[PDB]
Amino acid sequence: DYIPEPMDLSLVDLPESLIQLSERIAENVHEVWAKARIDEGWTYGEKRDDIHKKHPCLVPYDELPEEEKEADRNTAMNTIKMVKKLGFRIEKE
Amino acid sequence: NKLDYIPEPMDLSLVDLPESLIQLSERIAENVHEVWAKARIDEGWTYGEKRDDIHKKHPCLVPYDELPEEEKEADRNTAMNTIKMVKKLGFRIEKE
Repeated sequence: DYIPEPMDLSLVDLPESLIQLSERIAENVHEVWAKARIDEGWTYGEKRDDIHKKHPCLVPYDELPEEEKEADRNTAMNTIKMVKKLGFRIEKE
Repeated sequence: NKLDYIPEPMDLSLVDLPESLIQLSERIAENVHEVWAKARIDEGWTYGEKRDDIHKKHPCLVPYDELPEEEKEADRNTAMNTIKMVKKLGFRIEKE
């Protein structure tokens, strides 16, 4: 049934000062996520396992494969781009 | 080996976003879902009632509006916590 049709955001221009911060944003979004899982019993596991509550990404953000770091930064940049697209101004103070 | 991983996220509890932006968190989180979904489908993941990594079956591979509301809340929060961090790092966010 399901064909996802995301919004085209490729022509949204964010401030360069903000894009240089992708890493920092992505890291904190990662740490929040980690705290939630740790506080529900999740621990590190070489392979992801829902029943024994393991997960290979329950590591410090810098210890993540850059694959996943890339994913995180792009999630954040797309999140912020939707915001500019919805009629909001983003400017450095 | 007993240095272990203590997450310590930034304290965003005092960051105030514009209300009209919070009112839109559903729309933002939906489009993040459309992107994650389109990504997974393009590498063969499909829907299944329970999650399985061997056949690439995931229960959230559904239209956003049909997600269980616990998942929707998660999404809205990631999105508002993402842009709170943008405010905290010293960027102004106003409606146009």
